[PDB]
Amino acid sequence: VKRTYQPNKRKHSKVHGFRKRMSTKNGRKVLARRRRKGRKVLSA
Amino acid sequence: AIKKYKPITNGRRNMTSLDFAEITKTTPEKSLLKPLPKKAGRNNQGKLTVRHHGGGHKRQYRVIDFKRNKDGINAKVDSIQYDPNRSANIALVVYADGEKRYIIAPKGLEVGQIVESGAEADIKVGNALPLQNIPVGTVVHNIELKPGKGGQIARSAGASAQVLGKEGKYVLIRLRSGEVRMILSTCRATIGQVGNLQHELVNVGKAGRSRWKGIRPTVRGSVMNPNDHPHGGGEGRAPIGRPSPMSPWGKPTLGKKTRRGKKSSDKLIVRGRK
RNA sequence: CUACCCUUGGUCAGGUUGAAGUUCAGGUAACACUGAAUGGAGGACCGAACCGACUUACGUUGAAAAGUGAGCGGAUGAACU
RNA sequence: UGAGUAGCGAAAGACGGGUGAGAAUCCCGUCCACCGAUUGACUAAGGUUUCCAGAGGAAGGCUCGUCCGCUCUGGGUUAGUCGGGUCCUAAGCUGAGGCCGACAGGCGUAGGCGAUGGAUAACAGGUUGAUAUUCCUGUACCACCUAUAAUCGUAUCGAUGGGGGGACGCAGUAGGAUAGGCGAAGCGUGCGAUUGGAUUGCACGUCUAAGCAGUAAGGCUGUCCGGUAGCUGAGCUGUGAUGGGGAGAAGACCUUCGAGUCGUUGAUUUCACACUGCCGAGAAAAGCCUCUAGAUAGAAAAUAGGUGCCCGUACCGCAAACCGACACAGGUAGUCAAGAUGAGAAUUCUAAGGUGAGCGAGCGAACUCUCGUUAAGGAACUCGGCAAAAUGACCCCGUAACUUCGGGAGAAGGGGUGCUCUUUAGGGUUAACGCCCAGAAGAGCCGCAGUGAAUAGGCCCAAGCGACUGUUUAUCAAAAACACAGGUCUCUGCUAAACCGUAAGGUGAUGUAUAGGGGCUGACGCCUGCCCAGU
RNA sequence: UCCUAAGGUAGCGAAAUUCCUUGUCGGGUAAGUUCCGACCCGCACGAAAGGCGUAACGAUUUGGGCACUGUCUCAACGAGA
RNA sequence: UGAUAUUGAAAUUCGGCUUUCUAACCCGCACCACUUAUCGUGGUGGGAGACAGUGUCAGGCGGGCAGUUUGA
Repeated sequence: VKRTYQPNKRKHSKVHGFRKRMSTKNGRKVLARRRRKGRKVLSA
Repeated sequence: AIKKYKPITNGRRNMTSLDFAEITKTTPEKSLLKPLPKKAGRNNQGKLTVRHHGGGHKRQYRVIDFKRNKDGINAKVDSIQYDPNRSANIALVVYADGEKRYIIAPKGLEVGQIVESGAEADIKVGNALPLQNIPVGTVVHNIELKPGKGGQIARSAGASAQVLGKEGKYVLIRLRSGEVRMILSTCRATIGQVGNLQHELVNVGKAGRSRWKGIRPTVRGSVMNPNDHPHGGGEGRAPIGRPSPMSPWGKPTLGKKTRRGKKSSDKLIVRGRK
């Protein structure tokens, strides 16, 4: 049986990366909500 | 010039192909080659807008000139070549200057042709000439609509149209569909009819042969669900049920007219299609 | 993950059947009928890898939230990856 | 509480000697067993120190544990050439100025980014507890820099411009070569048990890049550049590279040292999209060559030295370390592919190389599960011949109704099959001798049984539905349901109809009525009648 | 004679349609509510939500034979977990 | 589909129905330039032309989509 999560370094950085969220206006609001809460890592 | 197969196996049984007896050279020209990637009926947004497209064999684009504009230069046809983009064959001509290009090959043409202006040469096959210097009753193809744009009408296989009387500024042309319209007299035209007349007599034979041409299967609306097609679904096989058949998008598609394209052209369309 | 598509790559032990055409001897004003060799077509045939999941048994606080045994289907194509 | 109850996750182990408080479980030795188109050897993704050495036994390991992928303390990844960047571009993404839009923003030209592709200089051995095309030995190549010579000087450099090349599909034989394979006797060390043998029985039978030649076969012929009326490329082999390395083994004891490297045969799925055929007609750009615009001044012969950066490199990698909550019968691209037996990567037993599966000892009850046989009957079982049994490979003989002439067909139904000797024209390979693959016939021996094991269709007479190959409810329905080639109706003169946004901008289509969208029907054969009140 | 806009033609028929029904008569069985061939009295077949046929093809659905056997009369014994 | 603004100038004919003309508006029509591209802007030529396109107001069609009723 084949599972639903196959790891990938490039696909994880090209969709949820820091530069990916800093290119859109709605993604810029995601980094702000995590700074307000105080998370350790912002984009991953 | 129609090749017929023997029923060796099923599928191959009632098949039919062409003979390709008119083609001379098999390898194309390297200078007039352009890439042509597939779209599969998908928009610039990435969404499917035209159904039943997708797949097929790889192809390349061969630059064909439809303007046919030269000042009295002679060209001799070299070979008739195959074109996977159109249903008609193409011909490679060589001018006296030393230039090569592809034109649509008419029916029965191997002799040299001249890209002629008014009264430059005789009315022969494959000669580009304005509609003012063509006598009444002469059949033509690959005619322009707007001057300098290029040939648009009558480009399919075995297509042609003749010239009726003139009215000073416009001429009268009876198209292949039977429709009659006026065309400006400063538009070019090629004398003769285009070949490949036996292109429509071909039987595909099996489903896999239509697949590698770029065609995907068609599902009937009667075997869909009530949220997919207006013909919906009922218990067992059911008739249309509606007072009129419907398109998948909810518009009557059996008899209703959809003439809304250009309102300026109704001045020039004399009689409808036959 | 899955469904369709786009661009660029890779994979398919081994056997069998013998279409078109060409050649050739006969056959005819002529077209072309016959035989012989040649030819190697096909969503063709048998069958491993590969990909599927038809019948049955076992399992069912399972080895596994969909599996394993015994057979079974496609296997140069509308194939699989 | 259930209860000292279920379970302890596919499988062969036995003994002797060690260590230690404590051993069926850790170490070493021997015998036995399992895999071997793989349980072996390399690699991409992914994981991220699980790799190595000396110590430890609280927790973790479905038992034990002195052991560990666990704990503690110190260590271990070396590149001008191997992969990625200082090189080129597919899809796609992004886009100065622009077009559009209540805002946010959307689209898009020039230009960029982006390999799974194209281009691009290194190969043999040695060595450590852990690294090797990287370190050390031996012989090479490449880009650049400077200093000296042949020789100069209309020599020379040319672009981001022109042109050529790069440059591409599928199937199918035939042929050249080569790797590995097998046999006879190179050399090496054994030569004897339990009855007879000394014509004995084992094991070796190598060596790369670069540069010197000659080579199966293939293509092609006579802006000064491109267009108009012998010239390139090419597997392989020979010599040197090598008075060196590796080497079955022996004589003495990073110790010295010295040992053979032949011919025969059969041969690839590796080395040519080369060559013929076919229709569905098979990216792009750069490097590389050449032409002139433009630069008006060097060495493309040679000598001698010198210079050459950044990232990855440990370990697992069909698995106990990856994805599945686990040390989980599941899932994971590519490469290497031995002997006998065979058409074969099938089947059985083995090689190189691995492993013995992280609970055991007894007993040989009912019952359940996986296997074997069974007298006399042979579907009397059951909703149903469900499940089992039987048929099975190769060479011969023979073969019906029906038919779209292809088929039906491996129709049905039958025979032959081991071992020994004799006689005997034939295939290839070499001057022969030899080696390899084979065919007729005849005369005998043996057993209940000769493709003695494993591997491999049951068939036949009728009817219903769908023509056929194909597709479908991942995880209770694979079918008569969908698709399909064919038929028909209707819309669409090109800024086409249609669709998305219902704006710019796109698909349709770089197409043009022998074309494109939508409804219905569904190969082929014979046919498709009546009605326009109503909608 | 009444009626409408016209009144089911070619084919096929107790059918994947027939309620009455296990219709009636043949064939197959020692015995057949299923199966095959006809009949037509079609509740409620019918001509492109096509009618009637048809070789090749099917892990499709039905009826009947030949081999074959622990399916069954009716069970017994042995090996491993 | 009509009325009205963008929207002008002439001539037939009972303020309108018409026919012509060019200057607005339009051209996924050629040519030239910025520009090593033609997306765009601006020129020179053709076609079309007071129509089309667009704004406001009005009538019709509209299970294509949406909100809800269907008694005891």
